[PDB]
Amino acid sequence: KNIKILVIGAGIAGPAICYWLRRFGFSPVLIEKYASIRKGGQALDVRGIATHIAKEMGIYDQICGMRTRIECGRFVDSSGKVLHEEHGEKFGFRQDDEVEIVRGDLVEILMKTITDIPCYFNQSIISIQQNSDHVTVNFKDGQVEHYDLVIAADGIHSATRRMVFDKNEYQLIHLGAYLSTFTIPNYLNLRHIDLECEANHKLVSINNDNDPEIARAGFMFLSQHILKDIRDEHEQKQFLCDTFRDFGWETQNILNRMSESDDFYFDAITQVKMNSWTKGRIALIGDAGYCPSPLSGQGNNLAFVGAYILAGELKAADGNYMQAFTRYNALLRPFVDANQEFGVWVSKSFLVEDEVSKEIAEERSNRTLALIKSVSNAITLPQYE
Amino acid sequence: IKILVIGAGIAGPAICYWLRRFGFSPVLIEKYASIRKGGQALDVRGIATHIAKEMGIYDQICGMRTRIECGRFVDSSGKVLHEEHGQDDEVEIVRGDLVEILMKTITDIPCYFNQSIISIQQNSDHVTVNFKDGQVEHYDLVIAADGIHSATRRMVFDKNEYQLIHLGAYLSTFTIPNYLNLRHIDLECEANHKLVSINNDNDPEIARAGFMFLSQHILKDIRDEHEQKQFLCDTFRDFGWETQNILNRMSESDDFYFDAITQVKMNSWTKGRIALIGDAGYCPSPLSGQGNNLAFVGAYILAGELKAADGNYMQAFTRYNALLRPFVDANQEFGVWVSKSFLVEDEVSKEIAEERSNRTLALIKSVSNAITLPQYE
Amino acid sequence: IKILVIGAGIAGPAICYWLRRFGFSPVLIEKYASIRKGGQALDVRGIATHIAKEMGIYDQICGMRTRIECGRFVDSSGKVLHEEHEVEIVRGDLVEILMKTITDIPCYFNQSIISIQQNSDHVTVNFKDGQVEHYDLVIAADGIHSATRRMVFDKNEYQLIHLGAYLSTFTIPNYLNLRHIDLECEANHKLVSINNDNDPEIARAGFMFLSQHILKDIRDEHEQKQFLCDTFRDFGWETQNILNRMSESDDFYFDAITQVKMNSWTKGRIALIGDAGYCPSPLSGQGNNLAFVGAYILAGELKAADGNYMQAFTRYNALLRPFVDANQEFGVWVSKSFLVEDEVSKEIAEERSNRTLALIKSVSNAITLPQYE
Amino acid sequence: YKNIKILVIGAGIAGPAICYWLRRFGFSPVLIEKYASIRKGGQALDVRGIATHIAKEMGIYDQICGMRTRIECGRFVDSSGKVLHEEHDDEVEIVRGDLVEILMKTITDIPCYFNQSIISIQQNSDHVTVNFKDGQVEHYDLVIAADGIHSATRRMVFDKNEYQLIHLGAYLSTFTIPNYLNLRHIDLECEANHKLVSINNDNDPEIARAGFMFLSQHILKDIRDEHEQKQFLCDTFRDFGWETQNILNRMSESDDFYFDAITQVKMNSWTKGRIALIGDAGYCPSPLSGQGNNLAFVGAYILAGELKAADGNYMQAFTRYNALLRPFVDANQEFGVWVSKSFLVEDEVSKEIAEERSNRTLALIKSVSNAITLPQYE
Ligand SMILES: Cc1cc2nc3c(=O)[nH]c(=O)nc-3n(C[C@H](O)[C@H](O)[C@H](O)COP(=O)(O)OP(=O)(O)OC[C@H]3O[C@@H](n4cnc5c(N)ncnc54)[C@H](O)[C@@H]3O)c2cc1C
Ligand SMILES: Cc1cc2nc3c(=O)[nH]c(=O)nc-3n(C[C@H](O)[C@H](O)[C@H](O)COP(=O)(O)OP(=O)(O)OC[C@H]3O[C@@H](n4cnc5c(N)ncnc54)[C@H](O)[C@@H]3O)c2cc1C
Ligand SMILES: Cc1cc2nc3c(=O)[nH]c(=O)nc-3n(C[C@H](O)[C@H](O)[C@H](O)COP(=O)(O)OP(=O)(O)OC[C@H]3O[C@@H](n4cnc5c(N)ncnc54)[C@H](O)[C@@H]3O)c2cc1C
Ligand SMILES: Cc1cc2nc3c(=O)[nH]c(=O)nc-3n(C[C@H](O)[C@H](O)[C@H](O)COP(=O)(O)OP(=O)(O)OC[C@H]3O[C@@H](n4cnc5c(N)ncnc54)[C@H](O)[C@@H]3O)c2cc1C
Repeated sequence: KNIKILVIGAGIAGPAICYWLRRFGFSPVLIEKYASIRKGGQALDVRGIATHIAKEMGIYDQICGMRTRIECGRFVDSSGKVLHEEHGEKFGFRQDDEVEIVRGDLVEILMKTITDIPCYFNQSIISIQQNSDHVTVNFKDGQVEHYDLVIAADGIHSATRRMVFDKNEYQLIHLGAYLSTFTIPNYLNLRHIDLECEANHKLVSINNDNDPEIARAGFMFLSQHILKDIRDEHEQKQFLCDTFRDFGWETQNILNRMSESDDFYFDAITQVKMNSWTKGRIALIGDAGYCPSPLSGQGNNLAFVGAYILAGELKAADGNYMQAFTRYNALLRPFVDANQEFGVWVSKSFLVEDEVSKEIAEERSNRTLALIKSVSNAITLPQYE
Repeated sequence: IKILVIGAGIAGPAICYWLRRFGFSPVLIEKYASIRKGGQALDVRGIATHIAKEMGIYDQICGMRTRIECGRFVDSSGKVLHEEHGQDDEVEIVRGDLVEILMKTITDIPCYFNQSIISIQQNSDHVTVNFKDGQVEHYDLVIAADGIHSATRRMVFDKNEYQLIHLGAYLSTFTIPNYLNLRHIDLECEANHKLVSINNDNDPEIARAGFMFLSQHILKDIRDEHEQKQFLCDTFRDFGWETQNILNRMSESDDFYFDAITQVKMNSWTKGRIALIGDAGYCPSPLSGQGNNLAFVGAYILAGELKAADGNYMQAFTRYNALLRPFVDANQEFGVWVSKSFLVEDEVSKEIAEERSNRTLALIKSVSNAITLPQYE
Repeated sequence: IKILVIGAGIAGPAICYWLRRFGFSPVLIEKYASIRKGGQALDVRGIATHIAKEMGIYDQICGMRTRIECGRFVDSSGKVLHEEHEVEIVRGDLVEILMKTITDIPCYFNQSIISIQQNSDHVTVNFKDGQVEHYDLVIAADGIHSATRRMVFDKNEYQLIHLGAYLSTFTIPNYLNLRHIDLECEANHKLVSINNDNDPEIARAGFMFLSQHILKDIRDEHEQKQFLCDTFRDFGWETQNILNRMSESDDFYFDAITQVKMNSWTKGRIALIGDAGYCPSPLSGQGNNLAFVGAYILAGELKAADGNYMQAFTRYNALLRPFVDANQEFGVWVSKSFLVEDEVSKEIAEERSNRTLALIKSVSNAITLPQYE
Repeated sequence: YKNIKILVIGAGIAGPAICYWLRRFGFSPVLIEKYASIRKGGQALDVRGIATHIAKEMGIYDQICGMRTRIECGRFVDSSGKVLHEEHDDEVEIVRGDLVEILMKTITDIPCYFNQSIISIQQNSDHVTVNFKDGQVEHYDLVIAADGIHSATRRMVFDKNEYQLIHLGAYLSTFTIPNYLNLRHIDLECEANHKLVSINNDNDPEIARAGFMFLSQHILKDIRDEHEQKQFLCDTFRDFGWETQNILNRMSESDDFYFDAITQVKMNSWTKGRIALIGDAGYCPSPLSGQGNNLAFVGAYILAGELKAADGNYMQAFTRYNALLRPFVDANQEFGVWVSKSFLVEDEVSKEIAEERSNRTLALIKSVSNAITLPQYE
């Protein structure tokens, strides 16, 4: 199985499928557009059947070792006055094998699992073509490589999806919200605490977990505005500075340190709707194919499942990408629908701030806990040895 | 450090192993669709046996050694003139079997067949390679191990910088069905500056034919197999003996090989980020009997000098050329020394012939140990 | 988990590899001072060939396979009568490969167990040098004459069956200058062979004969050679030249063709594998293949039981019973006509041989191997 | 590889450390522990000097950094609880228990038998006879003791003429209790009358670690009798005040009680035949040196390395081991004595003088921690 396979994107789906592809006898090559591993991102939750895959890969103990250590959580008003304080109650109500871990720590654990897999950074594809025999990949530095299969794991803004799929074959659905997170110097000397302030359909957060020198800032807000270019960091940062102008609290102290952050992340809360995630010798995995959006809390787990099934089906098809890709599209269909529908469900209430009572709030919260456990296990994983 | 190695013969695979063991990540290509296993018996000799032991393949090679029990020199009619019945100085092993052993040591290294380069450029930062299938790849280093007719040397070095010297003789060998039911025996017939051999060793169904003759003729296109075979037939048109029985089975052969006995002469074997190893740089010719050994030493030293220099190819390449020079000269000079009498068939005393044979065996023994290997641990 | 494997033959090394591959840390002991590489050509066949593949030695076994190119049957005066022109490998070569596969497993030599006891917690093993060790499990692979079987199992729980024949084989210098040939001479229900495979300096001699006699002490080497010389006193041909060179041979082997019949091969925390539990005898040609399967299944069942030997040993006996019966019975089937020399033509003999080839292939695949990762 | 039968006694720091390096070098050791589970007691330790390089080559440095102590505030208080002072080179501070855990996770491929202990040892020129508590008799090519200051193996193998235990005039005790004060990432300490009482919390919010250190020339009738230890500790702190009675009341709820005199082991050599002492069993530099764990690191490294360098020839290996460690043991043991000249002496001095003594202590331990150049065994 010396089949040439290209995997685009050193995020979560990308590194995960590289491990499984190698474990099943294939020889993948991994590329990343940025000069180094992007370890940004808020805390993620490895949950449901994804924990089972994590245990199979042999990383579940590492993930448990690098789990979030926040000891206290405070919601405050714009004056800093405490309204609600928690000390870990949130984690009790949740699923059993769920583990919360900062995204970059999870990516680092995944990158250590594929140290024997080639990985080239600062590598950008400019165009892709394919025929019955091979895929042609053209790189910005002048290289032209031929591959038997190409797998895209470059995120919801997948440039591969745009180079391979027509506009009539994929739809991006805006859920009326935006998310941003970045690390800054811990100017508040916070220790194992998360502070959040919600007002006027906006949320501002700042936390400290392990590194006492660094704090992670977070912004979430409702909006239907669309950027001229969702990939222009300068427009992203200006839009964030304008929406949170006059919010008060620690917003300006946070945004003033935004320029010295090395892990900036900003995106719209969006979903990718496709009838198929494969075209010829090219397959999409993770957010590139079926992003459930941050509001589902399931993007990383769907990345895990999609990587395992695609690599497994290729093993079961003895390299017949025609059959594997077809089974891949079918097996993941119910799981994608459950998770994406859950995400839309959450968006109906997210930051709405409708004047509801504790009864209404507790019912939505408990129904979210039940709904997310069923969704996280909405599929039974096959076996491939 | 991305490294391309060109040619899956002896030098190529062997340097892939030594680059991998020293930490590098080589990639190998081969022009032909499958590994080429043709060739006559070769000898792993001298300091090259030490390299083989360090590679962990010495026992395997010994296990695959030739097992010819009898060697008969015969006249054109079949009458036996001379008969013979024949160490860690030397292990004789058919070329194909040694190639197989080398390949099995680099199963973790990617090897791409039916792949050949049409253009090669380099700057101070990388080498750019354009392949026949339209691919373009950048490499930190390119090591050419594509043999005497190396296209890489032709595209990188000017006509001024290399010279191919014809030693006035030709070689051809191929396997045919063992129609004579030979068993661990080699039959040879020499006459009129020509030699015809046929042997059976390890596969009872297969016999290996061999032709060697003196000639100062040069083919119009040495790459044309049709010309090669036509020239071979014209040269042995009426040699007699089993010549026709052998040539008529040539079309059934899967491993036909034919070439002139040639040496490659260069003052340096490197240019920028591109280095040559094996026959592509310093072919000692079949008449030296040391090509594969000089390929082992060339691979081991080049990989080691890249390790000792921490990837500074400038340092490693200069060290490479210097350390290899005395070993190349001794082996090429021995090759030419052999060609002075090869198939000349001068009327000499049986004592003289025996004496020149003793001197040849003594000379190759010393030549095969002409340098001390550096240690790279 | 402390696990003791007794015997560095074929079954022993095989189960050590598998136990290690499944997470255990076995220890291997051997009665003799060094590994015993004696023996004639054996055949890896049937499901055993798949286990060899999963162990990563199949190609190694192929590389060291036999290379005999001609077989001649000859009369006592040297005149040829007949001439002829899955992997066959000499026992010593296969034992080499298996020992290379367990370089991470300790092997202590010159070790002899003298007493064995067990309770529901551990097995206690007494050694001749005075050591006393407790083990969670003890696995016996000490061959047909298993001292462990005799110490653990009552005389009514096992039966030794003599198949009425003997076998001896040893390597001597190649004084005849044989090259890749096997010369055999059959007469009076006795067979004498001498072959040369690869090493041109050595020839391997073989002796086989029918007999109902039993030795006073089957492990006494002097009585073995006396019985051998008396049996071939006036056979003629090369018997004297071969037997006169026994003293310079370093790998003398002699044994009776025997089987071991048991209803169960485990007792508490002790398990038998290989010839010690279900020896099918040389006439079956499946001893080494039965060693492979026993080692594979026993280790696998232990892994699946997460160390619970009660479940593993129960499944070990259950899964192996069909395979053992077929191979043991196949061996008895061969003995009824082995060296008997019935009055039939060569078309009948070659007909029986064709039946044997079909039968042995079915028997060598007479079970389906479970999977354990 | 090597399949020499090697027994390593003691699952602390030196023991697990040497099991790793022996296996890395081609050996197959076996580990035993007297107690039924791994002992994770003890105060914070410092991985320092050349011991940091050994930890890096073991691939545990980041794990050690990951579990580094994270006390945010340190308050020194009087017997009434009033705060008198509040505090806010590749070396890492880490609780001893967490370092033992890490080390046991680097030897997961080596057998480790708990509730195992030796009753007697014999040896001849061919093997060592180790007789076990559960009735086993085993022969070993090499036996390596890492069973601590009161090494039962040393007392079985070495005569009282070959080792000397030096009392440095002080005693130490530490044990975990329920965090009845509800402390978080803080260390509370109180010193008076040549006694020091501490109580802190770092990671487990339900558990606090108590500390006791005092000066005394008294010697226990039997140093291994816990009852005499605690009776001595309670009588020493009878009228101390502060939290001493609260802490010592919760002693019976502790699972990791540690009590010991601050002592050193003085031997001319650390080997006899096929038996070798490593760690505190041979050259314990005392807690006042702050180097026991690091000396255990270097001892395990050099003994294992010299055995590989001599291809299992214990005669040659034991000779290099004794010679090479001598200068390092000398500097660390001497530094521990030097600390004891001022430890808890409480001399009337300026805060400039006390500061100067601390600066000198830090500069000295820096050099003592790098007092030898490590050999390379590749
Ligand atoms: C830096 C970062 C921070 C994030 N933070 C959050 C967060 O706080 N909350 C949340 O819910 N989700 C976040 N996400 C998204 C989250 O990772 C995904 O929703 C999901 O968990 C994993 O999906 P994925 O691995 O398929 O895609 P991603 O995690 O988005 O990974 C895609 C990877 O491909 C790389 N890439 C993109 N384009 C190219 C290209 N042309 N060539 C090569 N490589 C390319 C990207 O740099 C990235 O490393 C973040 C993603 C990133 C990259
Ligand atoms: C099929 C064959 C048979 C031979 N038979 C004999 C013999 O009988 N006697 C003798 O003395 N010597 C023989 N030789 C030459 C002998 O192997 C060499 O003299 C020496 O032993 C090894 O040198 P080398 O590995 O550098 O070159 P070679 O052994 O010649 O190996 C060169 C390899 O590079 C490949 N190659 C060539 N051009 C290209 C290209 N443009 N791109 C990619 N790959 C390329 C070739 O297919 C071959 O696999 C033979 C070589 C070959 C290839
Ligand atoms: C030297 C030798 C030569 C053989 N030659 C042939 C042959 O030519 N043809 C044939 O059909 N079969 C032969 N056999 C038997 C053959 O190996 C088996 O039938 C089968 O292939 C493998 O069975 P086994 O590994 O269970 O037992 P064996 O191969 O017999 O191995 C048993 C091992 O246990 C050891 N052992 C015995 N008693 C003790 C003890 N008390 N303590 C510790 N270790 C002990 C033995 O020394 C031996 O190493 C031979 C066996 C041996 C040992
Ligand atoms: C529970 C405990 C707490 C400690 N607390 C401190 C502290 O607060 N401050 C300080 O400076 N030092 C402390 N030490 C000592 C410190 O670990 C050493 O100074 C050094 O760090 C490591 O030396 P070592 O591993 O050689 O010895 P140790 O750390 O003492 O390790 C000895 C090990 O051997 C085991 N053992 C003892 N006798 C036997 C036997 N007969 N059979 C089998 N195993 C046996 C012990 O249970 C222990 O696991 C403590 C040691 C222990 C065991």
